[PDB]
Amino acid sequence: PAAIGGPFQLTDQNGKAVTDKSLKGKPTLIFFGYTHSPDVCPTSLFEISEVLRAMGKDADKVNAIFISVDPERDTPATMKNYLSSFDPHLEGLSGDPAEIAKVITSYRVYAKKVPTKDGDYTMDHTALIYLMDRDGRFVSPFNLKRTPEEAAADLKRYL
Amino acid sequence: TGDPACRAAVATAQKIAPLAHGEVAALTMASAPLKLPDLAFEDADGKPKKLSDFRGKTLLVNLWATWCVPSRKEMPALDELQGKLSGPNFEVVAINIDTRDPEKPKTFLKEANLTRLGYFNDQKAKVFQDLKAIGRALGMPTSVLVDPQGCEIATIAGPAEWASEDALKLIRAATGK
Repeated sequence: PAAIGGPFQLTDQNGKAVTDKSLKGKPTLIFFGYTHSPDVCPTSLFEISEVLRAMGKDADKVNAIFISVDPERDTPATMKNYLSSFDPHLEGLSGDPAEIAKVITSYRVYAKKVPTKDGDYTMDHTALIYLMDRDGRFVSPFNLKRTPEEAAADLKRYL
Repeated sequence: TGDPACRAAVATAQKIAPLAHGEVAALTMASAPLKLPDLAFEDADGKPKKLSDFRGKTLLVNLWATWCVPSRKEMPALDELQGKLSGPNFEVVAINIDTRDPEKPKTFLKEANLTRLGYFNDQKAKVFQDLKAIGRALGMPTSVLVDPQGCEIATIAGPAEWASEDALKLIRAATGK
């Protein structure tokens, strides 16, 4: 019962099916967040984007997977418009509350609603990046507190 | 170990601290001396710029991006803040860090008639890397109020009503000389 990760079936920004099994065969970055406009922007998606950019053509040899923790507001359509400002290798995943809830359980993601006082809320979340191997097994968190060049060089070790 | 030249910036932070309320309540005043890294970027004409080119004036350094909605929401206030206080002693240095479609942020300013901010940019977004490394880029936008010595006076992660009288008062007090 103490292992990070589990099975899932979601839908990417292009309406295509992506699962934990389709993510096998490559080192895989899994991380969590939301698209819908907050008062302050989290930087995880942009930082991964910069790592992917630093990887050049090797960005193809890894999976970089962004999963909504806010299924009630995030759709493939919302993901797609949002992801268009970041590296095109990125994948943004959606689904009904039950499949997101199922992924949230397996990865032990903190995700709670935080009213933003202007009338809406922010989905406060685990900002951690999960490294999974070619078999979808948890390796470690992936460190972003370094230059995208140092992070990229790290990720190339698994290639 | 805090750079001794930035101790004067520390002193300013303690004086204007009572003005860090209301619209500028989310400002975290510097409590230790911090010399900013010499951010390297370009102006509208593609000439290389550094934070040290602006030595001698108090600065407001902002990092913005099109993908960051609140960063692009607060561009008018920063523009209104400029020209209201810009002069021999103050400038807003708003730096765009879009890495794709470099025409998109340029078009934003023109179509919104924001002409007092110029167009400083770093499509490498290394200026983002620079602030992140020293714990001053906790989110976007991020803004640092910088003294004539390149030393940190204060920092805010997120947007603010910069054209409000609450915002204006702290900057005016911070400013010198």
